[PDB]
This record gives sequence, structure tokens and C-alpha cells, in this order.
Amino acid sequence: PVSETEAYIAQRFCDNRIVSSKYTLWNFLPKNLFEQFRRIANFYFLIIFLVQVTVDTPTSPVTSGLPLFFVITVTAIKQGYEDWLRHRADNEVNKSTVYIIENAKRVRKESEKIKVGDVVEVQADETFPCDLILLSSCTTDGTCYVTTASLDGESNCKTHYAVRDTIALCTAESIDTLRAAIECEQPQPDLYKFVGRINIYSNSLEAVARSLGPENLLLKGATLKNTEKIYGVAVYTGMETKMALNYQGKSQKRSAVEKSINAFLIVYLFILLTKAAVCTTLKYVWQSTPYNDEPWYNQKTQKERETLKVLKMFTDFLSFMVLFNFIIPVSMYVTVEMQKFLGSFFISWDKDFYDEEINEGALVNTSDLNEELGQVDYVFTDKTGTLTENSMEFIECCIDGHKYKGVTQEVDGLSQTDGTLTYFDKVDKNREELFLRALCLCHTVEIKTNDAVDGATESAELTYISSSPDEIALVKGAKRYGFTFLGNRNGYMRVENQRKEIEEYELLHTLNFDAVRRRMSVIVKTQEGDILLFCKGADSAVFPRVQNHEIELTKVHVERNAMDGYRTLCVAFKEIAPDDYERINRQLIEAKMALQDREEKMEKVFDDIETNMNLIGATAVEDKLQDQAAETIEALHAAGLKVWVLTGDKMETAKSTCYACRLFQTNTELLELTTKTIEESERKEDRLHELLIEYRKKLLHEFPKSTRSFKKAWTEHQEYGLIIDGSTLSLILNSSQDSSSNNYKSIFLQICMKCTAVLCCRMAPLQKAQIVRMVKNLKGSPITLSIGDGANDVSMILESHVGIGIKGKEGRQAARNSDYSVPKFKHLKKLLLAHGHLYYVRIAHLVQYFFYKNLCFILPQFLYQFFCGFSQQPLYDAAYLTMYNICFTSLPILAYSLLEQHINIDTLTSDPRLYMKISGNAMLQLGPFLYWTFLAAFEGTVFFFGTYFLFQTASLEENGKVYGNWTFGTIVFTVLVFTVTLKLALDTRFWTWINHFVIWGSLAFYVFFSFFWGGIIWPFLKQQRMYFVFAQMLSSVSTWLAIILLIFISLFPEILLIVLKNVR
Amino acid sequence: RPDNTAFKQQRLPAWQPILTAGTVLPIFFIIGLIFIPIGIGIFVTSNNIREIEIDYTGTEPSSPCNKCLSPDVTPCFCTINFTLEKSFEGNVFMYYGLSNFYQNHRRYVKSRDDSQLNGDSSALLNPSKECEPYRRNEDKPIAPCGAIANSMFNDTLELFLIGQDSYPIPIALKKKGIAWWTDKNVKFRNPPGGDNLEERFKGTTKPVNWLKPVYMLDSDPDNNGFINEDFIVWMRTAALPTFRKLYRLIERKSDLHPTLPAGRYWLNVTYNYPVHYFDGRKRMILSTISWMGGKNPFLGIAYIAVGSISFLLGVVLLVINHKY
Ligand SMILES: CCCCCCCCCCCCCCCCCC(=O)OC[C@H](COP(=O)(O)OC[C@H](N)C(=O)O)OC(=O)CCCCCCCCCCCCCCCCC
Ligand SMILES: OC[C@H]1OC[C@@H](O)[C@@H](O)[C@@H]1O
Ligand SMILES: [Mg+2]
Repeated sequence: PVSETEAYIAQRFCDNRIVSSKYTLWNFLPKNLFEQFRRIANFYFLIIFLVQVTVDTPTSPVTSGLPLFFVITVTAIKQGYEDWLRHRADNEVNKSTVYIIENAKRVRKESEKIKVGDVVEVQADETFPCDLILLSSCTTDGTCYVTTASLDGESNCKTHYAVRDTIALCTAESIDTLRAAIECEQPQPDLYKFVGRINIYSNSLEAVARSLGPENLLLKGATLKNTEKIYGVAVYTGMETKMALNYQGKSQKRSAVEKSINAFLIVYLFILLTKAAVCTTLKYVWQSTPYNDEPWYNQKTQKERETLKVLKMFTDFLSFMVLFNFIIPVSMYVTVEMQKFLGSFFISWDKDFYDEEINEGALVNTSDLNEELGQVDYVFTDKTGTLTENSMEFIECCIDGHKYKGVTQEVDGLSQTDGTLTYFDKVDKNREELFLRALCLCHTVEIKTNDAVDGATESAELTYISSSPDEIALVKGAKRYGFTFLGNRNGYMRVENQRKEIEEYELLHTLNFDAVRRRMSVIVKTQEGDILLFCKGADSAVFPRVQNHEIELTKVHVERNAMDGYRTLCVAFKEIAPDDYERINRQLIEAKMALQDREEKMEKVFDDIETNMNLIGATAVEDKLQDQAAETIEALHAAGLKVWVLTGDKMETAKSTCYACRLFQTNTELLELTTKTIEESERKEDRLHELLIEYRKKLLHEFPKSTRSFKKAWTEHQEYGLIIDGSTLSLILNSSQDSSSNNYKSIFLQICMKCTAVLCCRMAPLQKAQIVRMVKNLKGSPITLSIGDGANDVSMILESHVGIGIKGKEGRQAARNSDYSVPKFKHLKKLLLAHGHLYYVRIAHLVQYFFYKNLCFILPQFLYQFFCGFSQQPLYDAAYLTMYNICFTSLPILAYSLLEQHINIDTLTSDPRLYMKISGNAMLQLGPFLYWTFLAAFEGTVFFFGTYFLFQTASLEENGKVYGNWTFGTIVFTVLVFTVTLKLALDTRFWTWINHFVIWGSLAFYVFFSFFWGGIIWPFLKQQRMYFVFAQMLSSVSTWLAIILLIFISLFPEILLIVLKNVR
Repeated sequence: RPDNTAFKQQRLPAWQPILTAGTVLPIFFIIGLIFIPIGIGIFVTSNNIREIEIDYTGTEPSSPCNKCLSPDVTPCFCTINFTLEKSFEGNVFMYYGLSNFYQNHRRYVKSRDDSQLNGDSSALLNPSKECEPYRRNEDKPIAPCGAIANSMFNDTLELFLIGQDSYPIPIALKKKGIAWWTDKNVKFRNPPGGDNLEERFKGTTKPVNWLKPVYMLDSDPDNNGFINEDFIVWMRTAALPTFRKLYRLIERKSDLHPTLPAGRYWLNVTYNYPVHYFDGRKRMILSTISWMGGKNPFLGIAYIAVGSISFLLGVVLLVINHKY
């Protein structure tokens, strides 16, 4: 319902902008903060900080806040960079140069400011900035040509027309044209229908479909061709695609490993809790009754703060946790973000995949899902735009299986250079005449009349414009041969056989291409004789005629052609008599000029007219790929990944290129869920199990079983899966709440799963998101990766666990909406097969390691309480505890994460079978978790016990002296760092010259700093607990021989493992 | 093509060393062949060393010091006869060992105020807050500001020898260097200045339990004020429920005779440190030393095990992959 004011233009409507950003300019902090607190570590330390405001506690609020804000901001910056990047990428396309002149400004405006009800000029080869209403086209008949390969993904072109003409030349110069107005209604998101009126009694109707539909209304990204300039109004509809994409408005921060980070923190928090409980309780009970004031060394002010029966219990509970809270690590987020970010450029500034065109090889969108890239299980791909482009071409026709093709070669170089005077006609000038003649005829082409300079391109512009490019390429093939097909508008397809001969023919009648028959024919009168009958037809729709002379030759070649993914088009003709032709003529017009149910009468008569023909070969045509099918699809199949294709292109060409990509094996007993839609509304209900429950288990128990780890060899795979249409899907999805005998969506996924692959034809972006969520729930949770070209499947980029986009394939706008961009389907192999999986090994080793260090560091700090009067007296120096631990821990491990390939990229690229299957998610499952914790125990217990054992004498020094408390603790700290560092060094494989320096350099930092601190900086500072204590310790050769044994025993099980893990 | 470098395309020089069974196999063998002897060595070495300890706490009326345990006349005395079955020529060391004395304790170590100890000017003026209980007494600044200093180990001991003449024969001892060079000369020194000792502290009282001040402990001033080695060694928190502290030391004479011979010895003490109030013992331990130290066969057997274990491991590791 739109007023569409007459004297005025518009107001009170939603203009068009670009919305592809996560956070907003104003409320970003309330979004980023809540999204950031889903990480427990931050939550636990913030609640601890909050609690440290009740009463006086030994730990200061600053040392409690600093761990949080130093982490919160880092993520905030590496989240901001991302959102601001998307903001700039959106503004650039927002302020796009757009030609428009309606109100007053004669100059051209920007796409950022285009209100509703504005005429917009769309020059030739221009992308529609928005969706408009068209009733004024400059060229004659107000007809232009537009393709929609990004909106709905149709391969066939769009036909449309208008009433007026070039009214714009008068809109700028005068206001007389601004008389009419348009009324609208509550805008609907799907965009299938939009209705109204336009200031006169006339119903301005329109409606979309998955096939060629709307004429009046225009859409975004609808590429314009064969026109000069067109003018349309009502820009508000551009928001339709926005409302079609908005499904993915806010579901951003996640990961497959960051979920396990919190799950890890669960048992870790329980570890803390357990230790705090044991320490506190076992103190109160063990020494609380008689040792509180008896020792007499100390006497607290006011008898332990008037011995509050329970307040002391709580004050010490905290005193224990805050000292034990290192178990729960928070410095692991800053380092993990440094990996996530500094690892992004590995794909950006990379020549491994750079388009030779200025087109960028890759773009990085988010710094949050890098680690989970090479960890996918399910993939959702697209056909047109990604696997191919909106076009098609013909190659190597088969006239009785005689026509072949060749090239220049070493031995056969003489015959290919110059054409011999005898080889020019062996099987050509015998039947190729009628073949190419029939080709040029029986085609609703209707080519252009004018043309540009003939010679700009290879020959001429030669643009034949029809509804679908199915036969638009066949005429181009005829052009490749001697034929040309010039004009044909008022003449019977004038053509040239080989030389420049006109070859004019008269078009008497032309038959239609209906769907029940599936054949196209024409009746023409030749200039040198009688009447003929040309026809092409489908595969099993024309082979009905007997054709005794030539069947096998064409049948087997058509079989192999269709198997290889071609669109086989047979061709035949027949000789009509002069009088029987009049009989057919009369009986046909008796149905045409009959106005009583012509759809049935006309069909029956013109279907029985063609009773036989003469088969003259066949023509195979292929919808070329974008990259080789086998490497991209074969590699994923071997790597394990389940490959599915959910597209928006016609089913015929869909089945065609899918069969061409070899995902549809030769012997795949396919299943369909689209031909039984109009009939038997409730049969599908009792059909699903009859086709999947009955057949799958039948062939599964007929022959031996089929395992889950290795497959694709036994006759079980014979039974391929299925292909569904958007109708049956939305019919088995939302209205499956009627019958309760057996679930329907459940069995639908049951069949969609156990098979080779599946295809979802006639699928909308929203309709594809439903399949994404369909697989995102069964059997726990697998990982989903999606990739598409334009705005049709862009509504899947975020619904899927990871978004991968291709720029410029159809619509680029879809890439900036994605999480990653790679305008190369071939190079997607490198992305998830190498750069991502590496991120997984990198950060997985990183997390197991971070927990390992903060546990081997504090476990002795806990067991020491057994000998300390549970007065939480740290064995470690005050600053030494935090300072050197974070000054060492972060450096070498971050080096591992940033630059380390447990196995190199090329050796893993060459073989995915031994690459992805071994990984899985097992890097941090309870298999390796409990194994690593054992290492945490063994070293944390050996450090402490070993040192305490050697301390049973008080005579370590070569001369014999006492040994201070901090000496013992600084002994365990030492064996600790040496053990963790050397441990990582033994676990690493890639020894780059800049990692080798940091490992040894950090251990150096240890010796160097601890020695410098021990000797000069004592009297200038505030206070020091140990002066020349580190050296006083290093003065007893005993400790040398002891600490070396401690680190060796600490790493002995790791050495053993290394041996096992690398042998057998 | 334009911005390509090795760091940006993971193609840097990789040292890439890779291990396997045949590569570590010798490591285990070699480390065994090196550890087994080194361990057995430190074992016999730290073993031979002869030590001895005696608990002079009483806790048994059978022992002569028990009747001197509970609050008795202030200067309590007791003798504990002990025999020396063996004579150790190595220059001996004397330690006083105690039990159930939780040196390592937050409240016990936080009371140490390095300021008064080091000998700072503004220190003597005001003691820090960490020494919350013993800051002052009757509003007068204490010089050794700390519970550790307050709880000094003062009970002194005296050791004699018995020969063919039943009457005693004392043994000479040296007070120099009972603490390390650093913790005595650089770590701590006297207040800003003074030629005499008393002037250094004008209006400075002493620890509560301590009756006689620190400026009246040792004759020579290089071992009296805040630099008294006995007190300094006690000012080192051992960090164990039971621990040993070096009291004095009897080094060997520049001559070749044996320092301590075999025979009966006399031990007399001055009981001035109560411990039965918390069921804690008191004792003295005398012993010889070496490059390793007193009796501690831990490292020995530890090396023996680790070595033999790694060795046997290699044995299996070899006799298994040799089947190829
Ligand atoms: C510009 C340079 C600045 C340099 C720093 C300046 C420092 C000024 C700080 C002033 C604060 C003064 C606080 C009062 C003194 C602290 C006393 C104290 O530590 O209590 C310790 C008490 C001890 O309990 P317990 O005996 O083990 O319990 C036994 C139990 N009943 C049982 O047997 O079962 O356990 C407790 O109940 C705790 C009571 C409160 C403790 C408060 C201690 C704070 C000291 C400061 C520590 C600083 C740490 C670093 C902070 C960094 C800040 C950036
Ligand atoms: O009996 C406990 C003694 O402890 C302190 C001392 O100064 C005396 O005042 C007191 O009698
Ligand atoms: Mg798409």
C-alpha cells in the first residue's frame, strides 16, 4: 500500500543500503561483551574480581582486573578490525555511481541515496543497484534482456517488455512526465508476488518463479544485456533481497574447538574447587582446634579477628583459590587471538593461489573461525556461478558416430597445417548438409536485426537472443561449421551452406516445445522443391520411431554422452506428401482456431501427427565446469567429506553437470522426490520408507556390510541417494505433523545420509538453510562448510559453521558477507586441506600445552601446602610466579602456532587420504586429554618430591650451609621451566631458524634474568625476598646432578611416546 | 608475485630433525652406561660420610634432660652422655636440628623487614606494616623488627671429649662464616654510621622475648649487630616441618692428625627454648661432608634406577625392532 504521490515523489519509506556487518556503530560493546563472556575464563575471573570488593583481601583489585581487561580489549580490537573492514567494504558499494534524473538534479547520483519512486537509468552491461518497476524502455518494443544468475541462479535468460518509450528525455527537461503514480502493499520477503495499481484502472501484476517469470519488476544483480539505457521506479523493492538474506543476521562467534575450551575449563575449574576445598577443610580440621594460637611465633591482631566462626573459613577459601586460580588460565586468550590474527595473512599475502587478473586471490573476513577451517565433515556447494557460469557450448557432434575432432601434434603435423584437396569430404558432404540445415531450423531463436562493426570480435557480434541458452549455443556451433543462420525474421532462415550462399527457405509452420511430449519441430517449404519436416526431441521421446538402419551407433554414443554429463539432443526429419500435408494442415487449424479446450485437442492431434522419422545422428552439449571435477570432488570423497549440491538452476542441467562431475557414479540407482508432487498428495508419506527403509536395508543385508571408515567399493554403494525439489522439501518439512505412524523428516535425513551424495533442485536460499540445519542436528554434531557465488546461497554462509565465498563468479556481494573469500573453486582444496587443518593442529597443540604449563606450575604450589601450615605460603617468589611464567610460556608456543606444520603443506596436499581422516577432532578428546594430564601429574609430582627428597641433609653446598625457603621453590621452578620448554622442543617437528632462536632464547632469558636479579637490584627497589639466593643455589654441584635427573625423569615418558608415535 | 617472501609462504629453512626407534636406542643405552656408574658412585660417596644426632629434648624421664624439661629454674642444665664408635678425620660440621617447627608460614616469613636488617637510615625510624605484631612494644621502635628474630634459637651447647683421664677435654670451635659470604657482608650491614656500637641505636628497644639487646651478643663487632652469624642463619627460613641449622663448626687443623677420635664424649646444654608445648623435639647433629654433602643416598639410588631402567628399556627397544 503505497501512496506514490503525484505532484510529489515519495516519503515515509525504507530506502536501500548495504547491511553485511556484524556489530553496529553505536551498540557494539553490549554485543561484543556478551559474546565475549561466553568464554568461561573471563566469566570466572570477573566473578572473582567482583567478589574482591566485599571485605579486605590480601589480593589487590588491580591484580584482579588487569587479567580481565588486558584480555577483553585484545579480542575487542581483533573483533573491531573485522567489523570495520566489513563497514568499509560496504560503504564502497553503497556509494556506487548511479545514473538517475527525476526531481531536479540533472547530474548522476550515488546508490547510497536513492529514495523510493525514483526513475533510474541502467546503462548497458550494468548491474541493477536495486529492484525497480519497468514500463519505459528506450529501444523499440520496450524490450531489453536481463539474466538472473545471482538471485535465483537460472541459466535461462529473462524476457520482459514495456509500453512507453524514452520518456526520460522529457522527465529531465520537463515535469509533464511526472503525472502517474503507483500504489503498493505490505511488502513480502519472498518476492514471488507484488501487486497494485498505477493511477488508472489497470491491474499492474507480477510474480516470480524458479523459471522465466516477471517482466515488469526488476531485481538486484540482474545483469543487463542487449540494451542502451532503461528507466524504472520504486527503489524500495531492493530491500526484498535484503529481507531474503537477513535470516543470518546474528549468529557469529563460535568454533568447534572454543566449545571444547569451555568444556576443558569445566574439569579444570573442578580441579581448582577440589584443591581449594581440600586445602581449606583439611586445614581447619587438622590444625584448627589446637594450633591456631599455640605456636606462639605469631599472634594475629584481636585474636584472629575475634575468631569469626565462619568468616575466617571464607577469607581463607578465597586466599586459596586466588593463589590456585593459575590452574584456570586467562593469558591463553591473548595468545590464541595472536595466532588467529597473525595466521590470517598466511592466506592473504600468498602466491600459492593468486588470480593472474588484478582480482585478489583471497580476502580475510573474520579472525574467529580460522582454527576450525580444516576440520569440516559436510560441505554444501552450488552449481552455476561456482561450478560453472551462465552459458553453455557444443563440442564434437555425432552423425552416426562418424564426426570426430583433432589437434596439432609431432607426428600428425603435415595434415593439420594445410588442408588436402581430397580429405575435405569423407563423411561430411553426404549428410552434414541436412544435419546443419535441420540445426539452423526448428529453433525459436529470433536473432537481432542491427549489428556493430562486423570484425570487432572473431567474426561479428553474432548475438542471437532467445529465451534459453540451451539452443543459443547450437546456432553458434552451426556458425563454427559452414552454416551461419543470418536474419530469418521475415524469411525462412536464410543460411550459407559452406561458402557465401544465401540458401533461403520458407517457414510454413513451427511447432512448440511442450513438456508432455518434449520435442521441437518445424514444417518448412524449400526453395528447390517440396515440403519437409525437421525435428530434434529428447532421448526416449524421439527414439520411438523404429530406425532399423541406425540405432546402436547412436544409442551407445548417446548413452556414453549422457553418462559423461552431456545434454543429448537427437535429430531427425521426414518427407511430407503434397496432399497429405493439406490434410494435416486442415486438421491442425481445426484445433487451433477451435476455442473449446484447445490444450488437450491440439496436443493429441499434433502429437499423433509425428508417427515416424529418419534418425540422422545426435548432438551432445556440455555445461562446462569452472575447475576439474575429479581433483576437487575426488579428493574430498577420499578425505571423507560428504559432498552435497543444493542449487537454483533447472533440474535438467542440474542432473547434467552433477553427473558430469562424476559424483553421480555410472552405476548409481538414483532416487527422485519431485515427479510425484502433483499426484497422490499422501503417497509420499508411505513412499519414503518403501524407497529407503526397504531398499537400503535390502541391499545392505543381501550382500555383505559396508563400514563407516572405508567405503565406495562393494555393491552396497550401488544404491545412490536422491534428489529433491524445493516443493517436496517444504512439503515434507512444515506439513509433516499430520500422520504419527512414522516420522517423515527423520527418514528423509536417513536417506539423505547413507548414500554417495544428494542434490536439492529448485531450492531457495532459505530453503537451503533448512537442509543446513537438517544435518546440523542428527548424531550429535558434524561441521558444515558452504560456498556459493551470489545472493541465492549467501543465506547459508553464516548458517553453516564456516562461510566460504567466491567473488565475481555471479554476485560478489556474497563474498563480503562470507567468513572467507577465494575466487577459485580449484584452490578451495588448498584452503581447507592445508591452511585450516594446520590451524587445528597448531591451536590444539597450543591448548593442551597451555593447560599443561599452568598445571605443572601450580601442582607443586598445591602439594607444598601439605608441608606449609596450610597458610598458603607460596613456594615461588612473588613476581617470579606471574612475570617469568608469562614472559616465557607465551613465546615458543606462539611460535609453534604461527609457524609450524607438523607435516609440510605439499606432502599433505599430495595425499588427503592419510591427512584428514587421521585428524578428526581427536586432537583434544578425552583420549589425549587424560593422557596429557598424566603428564601434568608425573612432572608436577616428580618436581616436588624429588627436590624434597634431596633436601634431607642440609649439606648440599660443597662446604655445607642451610638452604632458604625460596631456594627450594626456585629449584622446582627451574626444573619446571626446563621441563616444559624441552618438552615442547621434543614435541616439535618444523625447526625453522626463527623458532629455534626463541626457544633457546627464552631459556636464556631465564638464566640471564634470574642471575641479573641475583646480585645488583636488591637495595634500590622496594623490597626483595632473596638476594644472591639463585646463585647460592647454583653453587652446589649436587643440585646440578639432581635437577638434570628431575627433568630427564619428567620427559622420559614423552620420549617413549615419541618413539611409539613415529614407529609402526 | 610482488609481495612474496619466504616468511609469508611457509618456505623458511627447516632444520626438520625426525626421530625413530633406531635413533634414540643408543641414547637409552649410553645414558644407562653413564648413569649406573655415576649413581653407584654418588651412593658410596654420600654413604661413607659419618654423621650422628642426639635428641636433647627429654620427653622421657629415662633421659637426664627430662627433669629439666618443664618450667624449672631459669638457667636449666642437663648432660647427655654419648659414645663415638668411629673417628672421622674429615673437618666436621655442627647443626642443631628441630622438628614440628613450621618455619615456612605466611605470618612467619612476612614479619621479616629487610629494612632494619640491611641497615637503612629511614628504616630504624619506622618498621614496615608487614611486621604487624612486633612493630613496637610500649611505643618504642624495635630494631630486629620480626617474629623470626623474636623467636631466636638461643639454647647454647657445649661438647667435650673423654680420654683415658675420666675428667673432661673440651674441643675448640670457630664462629667465622657460619652463614654464606653474601647473606652476611652485603645482604645486611649496620645503620648509617658509627665507630662504636651503642650509638648506632639511640631510642631503639629490643624484641619482646629477647631480653638482652643485639648490640651485646658477640665480643668482636664484626659478628654482633645485625651481622651476628648465629642469628643470621636462624633468619633463614628452612621451609620444612623439621629442619637443620648450622650452629658452629670444627674445622681441621692445618696438621694431619684426626679431628674427632673414637671414644666417649660429653654433651652439656643450656635448655632455654621450650618445644614440648607443641609436642616438638630438639636435637643436635654432627657430621662430616664431601662435594655432595652429608648422608643422603637419595640421588644415588635415583640415578641407579633411572639408568638401569632406561638401559633395560633400550634392551627391549632393540631386541624388538631388530626382527625386521
Ligand atoms: C607504591 C608502592 C606500594 C607497595 C605496596 C604497599 C603495601 C601497603 C599495603 C597495606 C595493607 C596492610 C594490610 C594489613 C597487614 C596484612 C596482614 C595479613 O597479611 O594477614 C594474613 C592473614 C593470616 O591468616 P592465618 O594466620 O594464615 O590464619 C590461620 C588460620 N586461623 C588457620 O590456622 O587455619 O590472612 C588474612 O586474613 C588476610 C588479611 C588481610 C591481608 C592484607 C594484605 C595486603 C598486603 C599487601 C600485599 C600486596 C600484594 C601485591 C599487590 C599488587 C598491587 C598492584
Ligand atoms: O609471664 C609472661 C611474661 O611475658 C612478658 C614479660 O615482659 C612479663 O611481663 C610477663 O610476665
Ligand atoms: Mg548462488
